[PDB]
Amino acid sequence: HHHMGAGASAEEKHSRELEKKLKEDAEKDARTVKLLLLGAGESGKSTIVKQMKIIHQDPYSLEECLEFIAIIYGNTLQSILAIVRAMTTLNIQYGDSARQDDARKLMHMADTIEEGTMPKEMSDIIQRLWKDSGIQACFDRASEYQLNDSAGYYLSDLERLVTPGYVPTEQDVLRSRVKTTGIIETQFSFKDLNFRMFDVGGQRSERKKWIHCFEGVTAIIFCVALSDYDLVLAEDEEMNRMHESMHLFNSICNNKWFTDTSIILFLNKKDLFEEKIKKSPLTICYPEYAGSNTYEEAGNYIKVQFLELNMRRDVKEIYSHMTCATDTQNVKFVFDAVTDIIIKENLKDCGLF
Ligand SMILES: Nc1nc2c(ncn2[C@@H]2O[C@H](COP(=O)(O)OP(=O)(O)O)[C@@H](O)[C@H]2O)c(=O)[nH]1
Repeated sequence: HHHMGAGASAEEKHSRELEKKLKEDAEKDARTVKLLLLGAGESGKSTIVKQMKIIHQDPYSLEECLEFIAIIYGNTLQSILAIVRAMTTLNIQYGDSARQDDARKLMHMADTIEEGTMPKEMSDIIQRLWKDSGIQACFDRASEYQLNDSAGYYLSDLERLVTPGYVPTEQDVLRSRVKTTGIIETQFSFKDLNFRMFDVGGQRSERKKWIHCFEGVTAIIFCVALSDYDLVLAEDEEMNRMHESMHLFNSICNNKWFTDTSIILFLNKKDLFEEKIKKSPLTICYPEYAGSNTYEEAGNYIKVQFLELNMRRDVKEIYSHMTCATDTQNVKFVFDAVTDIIIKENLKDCGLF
């Protein structure tokens, strides 16, 4: 009857009490889900993070959207530049000799102008170059050199991007690229769950092992660029880019970190692969490959090759998905599915009321 007084028990409980110690019961957050984003560089880790914001967080604001303009220009510049350098590297002829002096004037401008800026004289040079048949012949051969996968996407809409008062569309943002070595993080809610997602870069460089001691990691999301199978190695390294991604994934399953962690394979860039597979045989990456060179069988073949690297017999623990990170609708499906696997396999006791 008396709340501040008390009326229960019999000389068992005395002195001051600690139910405000049982406040750590409220600190019990099993609705917290930590995911590591691992994978080679340029495999789509950042893009996934961006998507998480677009889909579950509030999408990018107009102030944020405008902060990409400067990276989106650099991205475009860097891209045309890469093509132009490959004109000489692959020794490809300009469609119209006159376009050769534009390309010379570009090297000049690029080295002078302010990083992130796209002056009208530059974009005109770039717009012509793009329409040139030489550049286009060189563009189709992007596989023989280092080219942003977003190069085309941007150079196709270059005009739309230099019209004053330009606003980056969600896709544009999604297509941008900013190399980092450290860790990008993002926190968002979904399904009454707080998600903390960690994008871990510098895997081919440092390959830090402290990542293991990270506590509370529900699942590992490992990205692979499907469209990397095509890239020829001038490195002479034992394994091209596809087999390099495999060597990185091999040490993710090979590593016997015992905290309960599901691993999820994102075979990313399925859209670009769908274009490549018809032209470039999957035998380029796997010579033993007897199957046909089509999206279904080749994609599957690659998936297998990755799943087959599974060192520890992970009892119902290797999940995989063909993904297109820049495609929101797609990511919304894959992440729905991932969540559904998380909540079941790593389940807190069910509420049931
Ligand atoms: N077409 C296509 N482009 C993608 C996809 N994922 C990423 N990209 C682009 O590929 C480039 C490299 O991706 P990024 O996230 O920067 O790679 P990171 O180095 O792993 O962070 C960027 O220009 C992205 O816009 C994808 O699924 N499809």
